[PDB]
Amino acid sequence: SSHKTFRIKRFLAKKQKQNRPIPQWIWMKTGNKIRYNSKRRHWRRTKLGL
Amino acid sequence: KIRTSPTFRRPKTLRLRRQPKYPRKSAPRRNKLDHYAIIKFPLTTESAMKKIEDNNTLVFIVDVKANKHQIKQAVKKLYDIDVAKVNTLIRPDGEKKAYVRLAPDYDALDVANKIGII
Amino acid sequence: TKGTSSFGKRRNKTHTLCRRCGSKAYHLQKSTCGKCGYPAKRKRKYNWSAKAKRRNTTGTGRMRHLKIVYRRFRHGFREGTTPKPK
Amino acid sequence: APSRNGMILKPHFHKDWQRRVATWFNQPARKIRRRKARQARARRIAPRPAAGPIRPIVRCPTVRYHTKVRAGRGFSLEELRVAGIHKKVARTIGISVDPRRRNKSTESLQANVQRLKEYRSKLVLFPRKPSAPKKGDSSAEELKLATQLTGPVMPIRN
Amino acid sequence: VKWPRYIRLQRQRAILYKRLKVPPAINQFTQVLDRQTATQLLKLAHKYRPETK
Amino acid sequence: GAYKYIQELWRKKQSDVMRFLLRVRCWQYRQLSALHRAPRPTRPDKARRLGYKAKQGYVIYRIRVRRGGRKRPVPKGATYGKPVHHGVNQLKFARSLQSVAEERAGRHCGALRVLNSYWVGEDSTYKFFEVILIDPFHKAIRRNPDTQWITKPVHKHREMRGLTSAGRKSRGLGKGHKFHHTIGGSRRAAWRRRNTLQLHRYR
Amino acid sequence: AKIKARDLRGKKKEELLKQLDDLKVELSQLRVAKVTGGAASKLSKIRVVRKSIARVLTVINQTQKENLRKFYKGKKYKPLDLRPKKTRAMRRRLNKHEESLKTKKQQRKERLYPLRKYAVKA
RNA sequence: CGCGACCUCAGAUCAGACGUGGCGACCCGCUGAAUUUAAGCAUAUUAGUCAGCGGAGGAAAAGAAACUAACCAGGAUUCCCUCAGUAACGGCGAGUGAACAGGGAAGAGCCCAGCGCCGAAUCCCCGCCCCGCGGCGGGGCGCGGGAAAUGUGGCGUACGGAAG
Ligand SMILES: [Mg+2]
Ligand SMILES: [Mg+2]
Ligand SMILES: [Mg+2]
Ligand SMILES: [Mg+2]
Ligand SMILES: [Mg+2]
Ligand SMILES: [Mg+2]
Ligand SMILES: [Mg+2]
Ligand SMILES: [Mg+2]
Ligand SMILES: [Mg+2]
Ligand SMILES: [Mg+2]
Ligand SMILES: [Mg+2]
Ligand SMILES: [Mg+2]
Ligand SMILES: [Mg+2]
Ligand SMILES: [Mg+2]
Ligand SMILES: [Mg+2]
Ligand SMILES: [Mg+2]
Ligand SMILES: [Mg+2]
Ligand SMILES: [Mg+2]
Ligand SMILES: [Mg+2]
Ligand SMILES: [Mg+2]
Ligand SMILES: [Mg+2]
Ligand SMILES: [Mg+2]
Ligand SMILES: [Mg+2]
Ligand SMILES: [Mg+2]
Ligand SMILES: [Zn+2]
Repeated sequence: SSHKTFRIKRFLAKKQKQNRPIPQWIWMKTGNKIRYNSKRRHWRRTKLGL
Repeated sequence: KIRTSPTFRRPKTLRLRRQPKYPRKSAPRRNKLDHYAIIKFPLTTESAMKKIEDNNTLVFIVDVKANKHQIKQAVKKLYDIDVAKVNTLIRPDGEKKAYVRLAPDYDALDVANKIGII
Repeated sequence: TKGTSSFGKRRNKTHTLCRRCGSKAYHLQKSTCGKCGYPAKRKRKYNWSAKAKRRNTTGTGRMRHLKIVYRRFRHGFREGTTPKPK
Repeated sequence: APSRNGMILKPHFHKDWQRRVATWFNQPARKIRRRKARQARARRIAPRPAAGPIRPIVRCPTVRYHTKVRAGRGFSLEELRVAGIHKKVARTIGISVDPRRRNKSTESLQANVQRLKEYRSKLVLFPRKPSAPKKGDSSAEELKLATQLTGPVMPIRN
Repeated sequence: VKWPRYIRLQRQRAILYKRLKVPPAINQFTQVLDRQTATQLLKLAHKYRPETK
Repeated sequence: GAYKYIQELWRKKQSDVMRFLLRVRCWQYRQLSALHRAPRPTRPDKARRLGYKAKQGYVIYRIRVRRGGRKRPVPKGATYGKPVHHGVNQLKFARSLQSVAEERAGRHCGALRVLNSYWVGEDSTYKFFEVILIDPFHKAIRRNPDTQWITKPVHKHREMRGLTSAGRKSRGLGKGHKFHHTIGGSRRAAWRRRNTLQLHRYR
Repeated sequence: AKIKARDLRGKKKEELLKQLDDLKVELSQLRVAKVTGGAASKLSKIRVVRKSIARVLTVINQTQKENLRKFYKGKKYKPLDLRPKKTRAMRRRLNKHEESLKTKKQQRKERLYPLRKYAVKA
């Protein structure tokens, strides 16, 4: 839909900024248990709601 | 005295304005959307500086609550240069990208060398 | 023509993001939310689902005022005082 | 489906009884809470009797129990008036009053009037402001020796 | 005029007090003291008015 | 005093003085609206013996509860179950219409507190009740000691816990041998004390 | 240098606003340095300037509202930001005067028939 | 016709306040089933229970007898042991089922309307002066405004009470 409303476009902006991976300076931290970003989202597979 | 129209309607009465015995909130809230918080940083992309060189505009990243008139007055107060026009959009990231076309009086590559972006 | 070829016409949506509960259940023709009943003044809540209770009760979100009122109660709501300076 | 011989019985568990079951694991915590409260009250009313006010000989009602004397609710107004005690001064000097009690005999009334006169012999009334004693206040010898008696004040045995 | 409902009410209540058979206990207050006796009673009672604050 | 005569006069109700008065008042009250404020009580003696002292902060409303029993709010016939619970039409409601009157008066005014209420009129299809209402944040109420008991949060919406006199008449309580199924705090408290196993520690 | 909210308090209103103004200018120049790609010194410095703006604005708002409640000290109606914001039922609780008011019936009862101070010989 | 009272009733972005909503383990009011048991089932049972709805508090409700009793009489309410699986109810089938008395936990009583007698002796609000003010309160002055006689306050409430 190229006729987005502002709230829909704002929601999509937050989801595509959350869709970025782990920054690599984390997995050298002391109390770390993270190995990747488990909450990722490919646009074919998961359709985000809305 | 007589009534001609057979419809009774409500008599227009006197209504005073507020003369409040104390203000609700004490001091008015400071403008958090001022001329420094309205524009955040200019873009230094290859496209943005192509536009600085050619179209005599600057390219800024401003916050979403802005107006074209607000960021026009913002660039005029922060960099002392007048503005021909302002073209804004909301980027897919979420910011409001503005395109501030200056006058033919001023030159954007000079103002970019002034404000650091190159 | 009941199944796969009738799932093709799924293109106009029923619900949308409500503006009190944040869930995609605000109906558009009835214009009431399914999970919280938005134009009603009272939050939709039932006792036949304790799980739909526990998904948003007082503990769930930020408690942006209520955790502050807890740590104010543990000194009994002092106001107007500051500790003595150095 | 009953067996050979045995008492056929009506257990009242046909309702939902597990949702309403009151278990007593706070029995000793309740006892410690009550005796903490009892010690706190008994020291905050500091020379006064810990048991509370005085309560009369009164006789249990029915055919099963009328040979037994108990401690009752409060002294009747007829009893207080024969003992001279004002019905609003009694609750202040430590005597329990109820207005509802009749008096249909004379033996019980004279027992309670004797009990009230015995109580007014026994009690030590401290002055209202201690530096200034008054007329109806006990003497400074026994003001020092007055203390709390535990148990019911003038206990009633049969 | 289509009068308001309170004007309509307070008029046709008086119409009902003209219509219905009023019992004599309520009828006796429409037989009132006439005007030249009422004004001499009020100029007598003006003498004995209670005290202003 | 006048109020003795006023209460005996209100006691005689088929006397044609009082039949005329209650008829004309009931006419006017049907012409008026359902929940409207009365400017002053219609029965001042009954108001004063129920709690109204004519000072600033007490408010009389005059409310109209529709008269009748209670048919069961089910679709067409159709209570889907056993033939004991088939009945819809001849059912009666557990609370008096005086209590329903106090209830919707104190619902329409949530900032005020229902003291009590009394009767003013009836016809075939309505009964009219005048409700006494105390505004608790007025200072003629809040500085008077023997009526600042109403200004406490425990007494919030008395008409809906069922604590005014018209609500207390429908809870089945009071001293006696007639009232064994409420001993405890209420009827539910009686039932709840009776239907619990007191499983001790040592049994 | 290191700006501290101890010595910003005697500083008057226009001087605090000028301190705020060139702190805002310095933060915007450091943001331009961040976008163009500068040094780790300036990228460290933007936190120092943001918290500098923070405690200047803290001193401004504190010294404004101290004067506001000193202005509304004696008066009877004062604004809602200046009223004591304890809990709602605690503001709708009766006063320590009004709950101390006793009727004259129980004033005279507490006069005539005071609670006494007694003890019983065993 | 105009002016002025009062009464019923409207409009105010009028001055000052107040209710809404949430959680809902415990509590109060209403509504309230069917599974289940009866070796079927329809009365009963499940059950005034689940679900529904309204309303609170730190506890709620109850509570100072239009009581229990039938004795040599007890004496607000609430809770526990007992009464008692009793009296009683029930296709008297299945099942249901209290209270009095007694022992304990605790313990506290009181106020109106009316009848009255006191020159409305009463209450709210505005303005100023002093004090204190982050539970807007104390004292004084206003030929300041209201409320109230269609009844506020003082004494007085069944244990009687008032006046001389
Ligand atoms: Mg697909
Ligand atoms: Mg549709
Ligand atoms: Mg709800
Ligand atoms: Mg066998
Ligand atoms: Mg059946
Ligand atoms: Mg009845
Ligand atoms: Mg206003
Ligand atoms: Mg069966
Ligand atoms: Mg079977
Ligand atoms: Mg079957
Ligand atoms: Mg049932
Ligand atoms: Mg339920
Ligand atoms: Mg609510
Ligand atoms: Mg609370
Ligand atoms: Mg209570
Ligand atoms: Mg009893
Ligand atoms: Mg046995
Ligand atoms: Mg049979
Ligand atoms: Mg049953
Ligand atoms: Mg008993
Ligand atoms: Mg004991
Ligand atoms: Mg009185
Ligand atoms: Mg009086
Ligand atoms: Mg009585
Ligand atoms: Zn919603």
